[PDB]
Amino acid sequence: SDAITIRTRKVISNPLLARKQFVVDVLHPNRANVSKDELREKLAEAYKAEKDAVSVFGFRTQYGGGKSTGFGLVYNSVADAKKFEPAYRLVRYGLAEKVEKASRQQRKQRKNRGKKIFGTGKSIAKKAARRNAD
Amino acid sequence: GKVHGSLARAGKVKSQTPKVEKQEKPKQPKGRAYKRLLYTRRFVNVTLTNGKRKMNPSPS
Amino acid sequence: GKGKPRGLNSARKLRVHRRNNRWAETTYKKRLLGTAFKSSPFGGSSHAKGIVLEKIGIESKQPNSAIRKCVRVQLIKNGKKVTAFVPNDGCLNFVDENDEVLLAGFGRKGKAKGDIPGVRFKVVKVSGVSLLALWKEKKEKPRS
Amino acid sequence: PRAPRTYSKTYSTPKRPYESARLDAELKLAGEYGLKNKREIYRISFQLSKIRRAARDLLTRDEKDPKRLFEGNALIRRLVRIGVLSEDKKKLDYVLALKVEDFLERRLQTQVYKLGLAKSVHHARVLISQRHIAVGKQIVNIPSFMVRLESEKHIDFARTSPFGGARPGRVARKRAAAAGGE
RNA sequence: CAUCCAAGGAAGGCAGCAGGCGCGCAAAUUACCCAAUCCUAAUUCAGGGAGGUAGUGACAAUAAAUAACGAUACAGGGCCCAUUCGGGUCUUGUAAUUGGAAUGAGUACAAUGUAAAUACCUUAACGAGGAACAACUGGAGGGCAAGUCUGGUGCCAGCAGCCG
Ligand SMILES: [Mg+2]
Ligand SMILES: [Mg+2]
Ligand SMILES: [Mg+2]
Ligand SMILES: [Mg+2]
Ligand SMILES: [Mg+2]
Ligand SMILES: [Mg+2]
Ligand SMILES: [Mg+2]
Ligand SMILES: [Mg+2]
Ligand SMILES: [Mg+2]
Repeated sequence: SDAITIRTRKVISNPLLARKQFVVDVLHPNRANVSKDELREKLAEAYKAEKDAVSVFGFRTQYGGGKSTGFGLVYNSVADAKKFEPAYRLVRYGLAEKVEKASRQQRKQRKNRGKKIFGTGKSIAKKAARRNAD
Repeated sequence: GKVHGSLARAGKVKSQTPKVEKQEKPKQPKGRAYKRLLYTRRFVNVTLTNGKRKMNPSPS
Repeated sequence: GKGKPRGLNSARKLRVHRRNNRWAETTYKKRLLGTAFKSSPFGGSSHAKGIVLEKIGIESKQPNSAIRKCVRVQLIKNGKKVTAFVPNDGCLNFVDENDEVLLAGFGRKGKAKGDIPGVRFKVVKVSGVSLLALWKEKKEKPRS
Repeated sequence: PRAPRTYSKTYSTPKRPYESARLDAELKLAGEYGLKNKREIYRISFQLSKIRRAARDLLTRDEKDPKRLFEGNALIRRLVRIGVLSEDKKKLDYVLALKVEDFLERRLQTQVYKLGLAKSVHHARVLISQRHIAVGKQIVNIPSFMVRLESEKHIDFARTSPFGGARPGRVARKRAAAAGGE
């Protein structure tokens, strides 16, 4: 009596982005939310596409449980999904990796420190070294 | 004598009143229950129809 | 018919007549002259802190025989000195000499209330803590 | 700097706050319909006052005037859709004749009481507040859910609730577990 | 009005976001990030304390928990009449009696949410008996709803917006 059933309302094709947009209306009694990955797979064999060219987000299990609503897109190919989707969705789905970024404060500090020096820091390092030498 | 102490001393009656402790009570229901209690006590359990309602009638 | 003109082109004298008559009120005159900022102990201020100079009690009027426990406070914002009232029963001892006290209005539009002569300000807080919390022993004076 | 969204007051305390007859009437209406505070009666009176202000403003306008026709029948249809105004008197002059008790009657509280699935008005209040009644497979934990005429037929206990058919709940499940263990 | 100073010199502009001193009755965290709105640039990609997200926040504003229902003992009204009765025949309250339910406020597997996280919506597993999971703030002479009850002080202490 689980029977998670899925529906795609307001579906619009879109070769502008080589996608198909829709709102995901998932009816699921006696159950919590649908754990996006599982619903991505459900849409994957629903629309005859791989589990990689399918994305869902913006979900909201309505008040009182049961129904839930989100937004979903199905891309014509996995490559188009790779080259059109935001980075954070490509990180959620495991098809990309979180970029090794220093924190914003450190980046700004380093930017100002680079501001202090005109041109490359090659000459100034040796100049300062031989300066404190004497 | 005429006056039992220094007359103009501040906090006199407060100082010498007998400290009587609060009497412990059952919980008084609050919210909708309190309004229901008041409605029952006044308009379906009319106690003293004579004269006025006389809520809080002194015992004499 | 009446004292005021009634013609369709008499807006000017009607307006200036009202404008000259408005000074007869007290609220309008105070608001426009701005006497509150210049003369009152507080300039349009509901509350003000001050320093207790000494600790006085003031006798009441004829029909009421008692001594209301006051306190002379020099205001910190400008330096004026005003008497103020310590409201409740055992609160005189709570406020000690030379501690910061937050005086408030006395509720009668800057005029003496009841039988207390020459006072126009309550006492709400002392040394950062409120008098009502001290009087019911909810908080205690920090004694700094 | 973002465009604000407008909060607005929804009640108005009476100017004479201490009227014996009015206080007794307010307590009557609070006890009859299990209202938590007397702010509920103020809110219904404020809604009724807005409705009456609109009705009187439209009445002042001349008969057969586009404003009168359009917004008068709009208000009429809205009120009959709520259900407070009976279909017999869709005239915009009986709108001025509505009483606060009329809007009080259409609350989901009193409707659950009328349907009988709650045997007491306070029982209706608690049953609504415990997420049991669902107006069309959608629970409403709010007593002041103004039930409209088109949807009153769809009040019943929700499926997730034990009354609509589900697991019983904390106390019953614990008692059953204790009985099974011992 | 200030800062470093090797006393020769050098460098200043928060009524930007933070934060500090002061002032005053009076007003927030040196937080996260370009996800969203957009903007700049050679221009998708870089950048943006613009901005958004959170932190504090009883400025204001909305909805709304703090119990609900029985079965018993003390009672009251419509009563079959009125042999005193009185069954309570018909109901409505009061009792530290007494039972079974329902539920959140909290915790918390998860998943949703989000740039990432909180938080909300959903939901496992716990989570109500004095349901101590305990609602306060003012007032009870009049204005103005509610005491000419008990004790204390006796024109003191104090109350009182006004009359008192
Ligand atoms: Mg600043
Ligand atoms: Mg800003
Ligand atoms: Mg402030
Ligand atoms: Mg907080
Ligand atoms: Mg509580
Ligand atoms: Mg009290
Ligand atoms: Mg008092
Ligand atoms: Mg008293
Ligand atoms: Mg009265």
